[PDB]
Amino acid sequence: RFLCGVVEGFYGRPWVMEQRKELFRRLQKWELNTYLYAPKDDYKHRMFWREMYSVEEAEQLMTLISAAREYEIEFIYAISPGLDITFSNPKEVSTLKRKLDQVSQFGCRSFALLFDDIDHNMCAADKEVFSSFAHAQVSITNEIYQYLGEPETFLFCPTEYCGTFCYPNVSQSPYLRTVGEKLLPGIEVLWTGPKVVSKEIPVESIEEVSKIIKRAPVIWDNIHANDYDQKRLFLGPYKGRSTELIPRLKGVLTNPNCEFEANYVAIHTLATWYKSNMNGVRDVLYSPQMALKLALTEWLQEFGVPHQQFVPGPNEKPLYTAEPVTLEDLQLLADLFYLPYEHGPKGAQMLREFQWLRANSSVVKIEEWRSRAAKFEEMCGLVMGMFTRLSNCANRTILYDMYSYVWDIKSIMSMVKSFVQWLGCEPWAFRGGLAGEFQRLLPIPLTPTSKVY
Amino acid sequence: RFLCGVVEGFYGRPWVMEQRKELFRRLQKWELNTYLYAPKDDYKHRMFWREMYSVEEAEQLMTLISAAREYEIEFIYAISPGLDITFSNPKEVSTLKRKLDQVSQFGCRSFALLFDDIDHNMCAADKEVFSSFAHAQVSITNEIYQYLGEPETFLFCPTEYCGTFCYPNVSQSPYLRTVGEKLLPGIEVLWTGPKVVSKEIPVESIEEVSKIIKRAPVIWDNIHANDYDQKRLFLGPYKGRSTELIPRLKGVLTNPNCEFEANYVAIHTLATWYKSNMNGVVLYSPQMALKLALTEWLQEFGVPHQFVPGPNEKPLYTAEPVTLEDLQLLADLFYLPYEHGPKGAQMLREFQWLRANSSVVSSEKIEEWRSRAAKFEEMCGLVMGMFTRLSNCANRTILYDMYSYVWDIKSIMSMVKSFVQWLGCEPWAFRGGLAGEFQRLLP
Repeated sequence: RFLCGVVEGFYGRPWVMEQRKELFRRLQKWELNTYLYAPKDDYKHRMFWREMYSVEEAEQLMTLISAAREYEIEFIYAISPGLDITFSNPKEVSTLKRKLDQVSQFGCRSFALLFDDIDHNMCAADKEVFSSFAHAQVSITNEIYQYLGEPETFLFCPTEYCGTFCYPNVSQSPYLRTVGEKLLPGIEVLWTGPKVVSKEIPVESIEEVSKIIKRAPVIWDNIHANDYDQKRLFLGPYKGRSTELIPRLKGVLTNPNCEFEANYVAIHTLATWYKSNMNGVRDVLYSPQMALKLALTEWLQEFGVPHQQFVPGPNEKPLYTAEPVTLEDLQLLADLFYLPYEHGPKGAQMLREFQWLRANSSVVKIEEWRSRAAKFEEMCGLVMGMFTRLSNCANRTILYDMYSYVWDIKSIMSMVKSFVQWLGCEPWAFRGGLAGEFQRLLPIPLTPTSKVY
Repeated sequence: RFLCGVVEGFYGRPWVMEQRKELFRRLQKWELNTYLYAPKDDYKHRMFWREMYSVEEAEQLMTLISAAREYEIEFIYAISPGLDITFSNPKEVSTLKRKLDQVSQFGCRSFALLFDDIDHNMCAADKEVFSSFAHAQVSITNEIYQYLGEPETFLFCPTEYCGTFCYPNVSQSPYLRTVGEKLLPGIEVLWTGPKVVSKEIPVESIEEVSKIIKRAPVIWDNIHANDYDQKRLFLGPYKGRSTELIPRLKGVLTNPNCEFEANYVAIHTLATWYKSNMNGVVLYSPQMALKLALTEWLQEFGVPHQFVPGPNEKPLYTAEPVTLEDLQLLADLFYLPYEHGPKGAQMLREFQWLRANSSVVSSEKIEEWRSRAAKFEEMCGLVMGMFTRLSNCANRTILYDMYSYVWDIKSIMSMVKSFVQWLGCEPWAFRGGLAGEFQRLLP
């Protein structure tokens, strides 16, 4: 019994019910089995966890829970009360019981309590009743678990949910010590690896945490999360997680990009990873690179399907619209918007060539630069081309989710191509807005120009 | 007969029908009068300008146009055939006609042909039949104007639609020459100012362009457009156009932020500015306009679209609601294309006179820093407060439109405070991703 699927766990605009239903169809299609409801800014999940669902809301939520059952996806309802629950006070404990009970009555059999991204410091009243913050959480968590009839699936997300968040370290943490000791064994605990966005999740590090928490965790994976940087998007493949974790884990629920349709590779390649060693115990079963090609290939079919005879002569202007998206276009796009700690090859290459051309620009040995520049201008040409043919695609829902990303990168690669062309011879200037002005002081018939568009 | 309202002419996710209908409500409330439908990436407005609306599509357009009549908004339908049209071919010219006909059958009196953001180079067969790009645009704009029986309102957007785009100069341009000449006089012309995004539109520039087009232009104003920078939003006020423009102009159609709910101030202050001097041949103040607009907007925050703690117990996270100081700071952080708001620049200026003077913590010029610093750590806490209060607001529709901008600025000020707290003692290294890494290597 391995929970593998998607947690809608992120900050910002939640996915709508139509998307969540489509999400279940995709998980089924790819042999995943689990959905964790936890949109940080779906107001009744956290901010207003207390408030019960309206009549309209309840219909929508029942239908969804129903849709989950229909597609064989475990539906896990989470609630996030740590911002302002008074744990000691039993009327609050009663509200939590009421909220969850309404949902169970919507058909939900699986639940979670999430205590991530909250202050550690308690209120007077709670300290008089609880030794530690961890004590309080484990108290209601166990109370709720028991009150809901000890369900096959109940999840707990610690406030110390990655390596860096443990004081003073993972293995000697008072918080986790208490959770591992006091939290009923039937409950599962979520973990996001060594950091919030773990590059790698080494088996050594799961071994460690499993000991302090006295059970195998469910990964809450933020490899493909993009809520924390307006400019970023992650289309690279699942990576940095050995198939040798599978037997040493209870599950992996990925918390992907906000833009629903950008998560084809993200969920696809997680399914490939899971399925590659589904029944392992304890020869390379999982290749990120292969899994990526495998998913981009599948994804590509979606671009020619809608939302969800005039040829011009040899002397007439050709259809802008003619050429459709290619695998090569998506292979490039994915390399440009790859993973949080790594660009795809085609993307790194470009940066490495530009870095070089900019260094050796002085030369004005010179048939090298003319030649390298050329090859770079050509690459820049494929980015624009890629943007151009995406812009034309029939699946306008996919385009709309990605538009602002691809517009950005094509527009920047354009200024860069300009800048190389000029080495061999508007508000693109306040760029980044104020956020960027602050950020740049922290430590780390002529063809036109100032064509903004 | 002054066209003032809004054009949906930006790149990316078009607005949906519900939002368009609510726009007409707001335009009518604020006594503006026009809507120009020109979403760059609505497939059938441009990329696929030749394709007829489906039946489902048509009913939605009919219902929308009807909604405009009922809110007393003039609905202008634009189409954009620049990228692929063989202007010389009359099968092509027919295709355009059959398509503008379908739209008039939905109840549309008013039209536009847009030739913005295309390459100024015609195909072989087109170059035989026309002498210059302008001639060809004008020929079909003229033929279409007429066919439709000289609609009261019919617009033309020139390829050369701002100062800087005109080869070689505004007043000396062969393209504008042909336009002001051969384009029939009933047809109105769109113009964005000196630049694409224009910081100012001087009278002299309008008088100048007026002369070469031989008519008073309609401004397509891109002041609050935000489709050209992922991280930018413009909540600042209409500015850099004098009330003295108005009688020199047939209209102003603002083309505002992609995010629908962010365009409250951007449209409301335009409204104020038109009211200021509806007829004529000082009166309009940016800052006062903004305050009226922000003070109206805040009402929308508290309305959609319990338990009380003992002082022993944990206070409601949700209690304090969004204030007009919050919106005032927010707008200053996300002001205008060429200028940050007062409270925005203040915070930047301080952080730059906190970084320079930082090795002064390594006795009269220490008491300065440590104070100026904590007066800035506090100003940072004003940003992170406005976020948490916004993120608690009842109107989630507005929150979601703003969310990621708001999350960004608070994230950065959180880190910039961390820095100031440290200069006085995880993924942020690939900040901005690849595009980011390239932007840092440019000048």
